[PDB]
Amino acid sequence: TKEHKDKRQAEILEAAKTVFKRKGFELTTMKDVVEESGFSRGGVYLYFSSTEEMFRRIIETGLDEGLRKLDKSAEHQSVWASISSYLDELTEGLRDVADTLAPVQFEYLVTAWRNEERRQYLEKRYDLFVERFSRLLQKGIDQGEFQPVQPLATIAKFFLNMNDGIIQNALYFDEEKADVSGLAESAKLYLKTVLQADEK
Amino acid sequence: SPKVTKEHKDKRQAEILEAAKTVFKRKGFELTTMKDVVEESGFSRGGVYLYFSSTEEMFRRIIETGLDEGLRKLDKSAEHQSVWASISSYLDELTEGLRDVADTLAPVQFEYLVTAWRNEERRQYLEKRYDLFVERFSRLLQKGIDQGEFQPVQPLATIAKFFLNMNDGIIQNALYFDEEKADVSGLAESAKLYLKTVLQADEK
Repeated sequence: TKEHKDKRQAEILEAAKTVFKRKGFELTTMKDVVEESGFSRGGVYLYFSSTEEMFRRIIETGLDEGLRKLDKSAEHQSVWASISSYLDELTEGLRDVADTLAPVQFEYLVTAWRNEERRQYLEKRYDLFVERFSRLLQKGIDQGEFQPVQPLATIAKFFLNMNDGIIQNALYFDEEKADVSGLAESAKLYLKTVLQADEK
Repeated sequence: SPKVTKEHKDKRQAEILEAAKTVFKRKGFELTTMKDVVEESGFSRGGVYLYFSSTEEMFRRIIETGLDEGLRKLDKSAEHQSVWASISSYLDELTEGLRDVADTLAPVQFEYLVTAWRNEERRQYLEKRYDLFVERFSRLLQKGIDQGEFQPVQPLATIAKFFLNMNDGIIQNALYFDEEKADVSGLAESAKLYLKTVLQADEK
């Protein structure tokens, strides 16, 4: 029964998130999560067979929710306004990134260069982002907002790189040095230029 | 010019780091030992310990020489063409140079840098190098302003940091994905677009 299932899964994954943050990805076990969740062992192993399945689930849900937020916002304002609002939100949303799973996730992704199955998983998620973000940009073209001077897939990939760089800056440096606000303004300038967006 | 023993020391240090690189590519950072590097260098143990007390110090030295050499190339290029042409040429070299990046130390180095978020001394080390890069690249951009090439609409430091991020992202793309998917060429063209716009560069 989907909504019942979705809530139990969300609960198990919140417990897992808590353990992953505290212990890291590698040292976290099924028992740790089962204890932290307050559910029975069979209630957890119903929906998940391993911590790695859980870890990937959390990554996917975060990517999906971010794209959901962009898509929905673009049902209620311009595509350009939805993308700009995402970038403006970054200074405020990244204040306590070090206490989220972001760093544990970046460490997990970095070792994919020497683990082919993991690399292929990453690439699939990469591909999905490029496709979804390209589709958002195309909506903007269809609504007459944009006349891009580069391919949509290139713009999407560049966007992912600037976005990931901004998150990384907030993680590694104090606020003034990270300059999230200035990097987001630079990203906006790039997007406005490459998309020929004329909304202001 | 101190009876030239700075040159002799630089050359010996360079040789040891070449030996180290060879070992690091094979074994990774954590599994490489001093003995490994001593053997590979063809020098004596005392001849290596003269200059380095650990593999970590060597691994850092190799990251730094790479950054110093990237900056030197940019600065020297800008002595013989416009600052804009030098930055634009760098982004072209980068595209051509990333073919066999998986066979370099880059992925090992990226891994080492990532764990700085949970190792304060390593994070401080990273921050010192970040600051040096921002300062140097800002200086290059200022030369461009001096020569009437640019009128920037954002602070030089912000432009520098954005540049570093797009640069590292291009390298990462080449490391993690096949050639067509990585799209280094398109990303470099995007970087160029951004730089031209933010610098108000009017050269082609």
